[PDB]
Amino acid sequence: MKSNGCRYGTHRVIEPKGVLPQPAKILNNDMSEIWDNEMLIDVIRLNIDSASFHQIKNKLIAQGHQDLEKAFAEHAIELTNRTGKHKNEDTGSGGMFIGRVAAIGDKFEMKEEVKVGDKIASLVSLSLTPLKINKVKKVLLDKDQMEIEGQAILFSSGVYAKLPDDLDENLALSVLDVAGAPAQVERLVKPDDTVVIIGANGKSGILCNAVAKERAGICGKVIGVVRNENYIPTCKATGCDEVILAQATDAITIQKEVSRLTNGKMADVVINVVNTEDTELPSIMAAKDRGMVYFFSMATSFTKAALGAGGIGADVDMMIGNSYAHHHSEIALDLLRRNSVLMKIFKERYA
Amino acid sequence: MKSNGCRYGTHRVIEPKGVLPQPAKILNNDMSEIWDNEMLIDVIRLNIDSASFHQIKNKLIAQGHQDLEKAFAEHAIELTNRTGKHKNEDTGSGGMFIGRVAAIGDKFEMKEEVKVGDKIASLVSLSLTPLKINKVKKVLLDKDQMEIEGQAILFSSGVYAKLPDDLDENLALSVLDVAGAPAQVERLVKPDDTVVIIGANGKSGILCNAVAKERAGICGKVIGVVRNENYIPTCKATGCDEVILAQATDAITIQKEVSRLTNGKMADVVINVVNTEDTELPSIMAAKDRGMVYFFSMATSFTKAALGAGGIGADVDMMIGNSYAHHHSEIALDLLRRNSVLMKIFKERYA
Ligand SMILES: NC(=O)c1ccc[n+]([C@@H]2O[C@H](COP(=O)([O-])OP(=O)(O)OC[C@H]3O[C@@H](n4cnc5c(N)ncnc54)[C@H](OP(=O)(O)O)[C@@H]3O)[C@@H](O)[C@H]2O)c1
Ligand SMILES: NC(=O)c1ccc[n+]([C@@H]2O[C@H](COP(=O)([O-])OP(=O)(O)OC[C@H]3O[C@@H](n4cnc5c(N)ncnc54)[C@H](OP(=O)(O)O)[C@@H]3O)[C@@H](O)[C@H]2O)c1
Repeated sequence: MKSNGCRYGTHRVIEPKGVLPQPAKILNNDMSEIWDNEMLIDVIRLNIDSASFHQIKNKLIAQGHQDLEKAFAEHAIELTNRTGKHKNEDTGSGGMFIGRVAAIGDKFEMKEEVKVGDKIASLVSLSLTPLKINKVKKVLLDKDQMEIEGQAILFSSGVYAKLPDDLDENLALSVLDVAGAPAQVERLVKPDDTVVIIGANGKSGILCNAVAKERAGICGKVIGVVRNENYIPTCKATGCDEVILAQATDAITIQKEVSRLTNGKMADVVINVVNTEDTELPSIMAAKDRGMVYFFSMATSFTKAALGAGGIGADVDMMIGNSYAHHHSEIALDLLRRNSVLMKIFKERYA
Repeated sequence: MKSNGCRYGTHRVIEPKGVLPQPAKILNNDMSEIWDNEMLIDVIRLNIDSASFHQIKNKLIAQGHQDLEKAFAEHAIELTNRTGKHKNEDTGSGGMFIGRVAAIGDKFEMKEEVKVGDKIASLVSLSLTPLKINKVKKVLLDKDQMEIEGQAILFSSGVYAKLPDDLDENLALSVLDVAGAPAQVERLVKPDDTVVIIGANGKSGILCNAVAKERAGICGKVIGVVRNENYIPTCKATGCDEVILAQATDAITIQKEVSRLTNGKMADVVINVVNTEDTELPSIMAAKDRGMVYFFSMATSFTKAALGAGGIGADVDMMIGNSYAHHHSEIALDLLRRNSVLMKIFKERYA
């Protein structure tokens, strides 16, 4: 065991020098001796990024490979052994792994309590994960996955979730996928708040509906916004008191309907969890003066939010929805355990 | 004086229907009768967006116009008379105007107290401003301006600043450009906070240095970050207690230097005011646990911040720097009046 290791992982950066593992081109994936603050994993499955996976598979077909499953297998071994990680050299994507804990450093910053043998999922990108592929058992082209045998490093700054046996299935990775959303909502929503959730039928949306209603309480008002009227029962069943029918890009409609349902006082907290562009200005206009607008979605444009609010003189706070929060996986899993309505919907939708 | 007018200005939207003035293609620029909540301006100068201005001038030179000032003038009049506003039809950029107040609706939501005849600048984009150009006196090709005779509408939701009588105007207009930054810093920085300002020598940086230090107080710590060693005296003279020499993209150096200067405690508030990309992760890594990272610059990428913080498990708050805040023009101008050092530095650089 080697001592004084960087939680950000610079001790495993080979090329170039003085950059973090993610921007690094070549990482040190030598799993024979670990650092004091690292944690080693016996990798079971690689969930590759769907655009990265699709991109590599096509490039192998354009070079005239016949056996795509082996060619992808061939591509993975060469990529990881040369660069130390499965960072797509063209798109710069990656993914996550599922494995079992293999060794734990003495000075490892423990987040979720795990021991050797625990089955954990990774919530950080493969583009920063030291990875060594010893064998490729299967290459599922339709599942963007690889059944392998290898090992990976989690730095002390890394993020992982302990996968439960009592919760079965891939219920958890669909939850870990959006676990940062409900954890953040419970920090934002006060008792008696009026909450507007735009994209209230989505994966993270319905989790936000439930947590928002729990926090705002009996005298709070949770208002969903959805594009399609077939979604109204689900929004109300997952916590919305009222539901608006509008395109998330329809700023004027959403404003008048929120104003009507709140007698012109508007929302204290607006949660945006749609996957569409040009919904920044509608989200801003649903909020009251000095209200909170929380952007969770990757379709959010920084510039449209920052300048949009200026043009209409909207003094509201606009926060970038962090993908991580302390205990966000435990909290999101707890939410499904406490909320039977959500649990069923998740098992039906993302089993 | 027509009644029941929308503060967002939808009552002047001709094409298409049910969109805000900004995305609208054609606005109603009929200045013969105003609405009850609007304010009419006799425009003196049009400061067009420099990318929009440059693009139009080039488009006119590639179409083979000889008299460029005369060609630009006709392009402005035709665009405004056809569409009602000076929104660039290709890039979608506008700008700002300077004028004197001509008429004030009785139901106009007055922010800064102004009367008829007061010389005001507008802080909302020309891309949403109903504008009618009756004459183009001058077309300053090197200064991105047009000395015109026309009129513009300000909606109740618009933002404007009264040009001060006690001050200059080359100076005052330069401050409104960044007035949202010092106003926001005053809300974020608590007494005894450690404040890190990335881009500490810039226009907004020096305003942020001063506001951070007065708010953080004698037992607070204000740390500037600059690439160039010639900037340390200005950074320290405008409020920084310490200055780090590093590239804003150098996460590891900035992290080690903030840690060294704070005995591993890091910053309570990180203010990012560089207009360089790939500074999200350095800003995040300078913050302490649960600290605040405020992104003011338009070079900020939403996804790089949102995913960047996740990969290193940084549970920090990331705020989108709103371009507007209540009384932000008065607050930034007051800052220059109390601080002679800022005033002197501003007069030299921006006049
Ligand atoms: N950093 C993180 O933690 C993280 C992780 C994953 C995803 N995200 C981002 O956060 C968002 C949450 O996505 P998700 O996982 O909840 O997937 P999702 O279920 O697809 O969420 C999006 C929902 O919004 C609705 N919607 C989309 N466009 C709309 C529009 N124009 N008008 C009205 N409704 C609209 C969709 O319903 P209909 O299309 O049926 O109307 C959809 O159900 C994603 O956009 C993603 O970019 C963030
Ligand atoms: N109303 C609006 O349009 C609006 C509203 C909100 C925010 N903003 C944005 O706020 C941002 C702040 O810019 P500003 O005009 O206030 O300041 P600025 O005058 O553009 O200065 C930026 C400063 O950052 C310094 N810096 C230090 N290290 C750097 C590095 N590695 N890369 C780049 N710069 C570095 C620069 O010094 P060097 O000379 O060494 O580079 C420069 O002094 C702008 O992006 C602006 O677009 C605009």
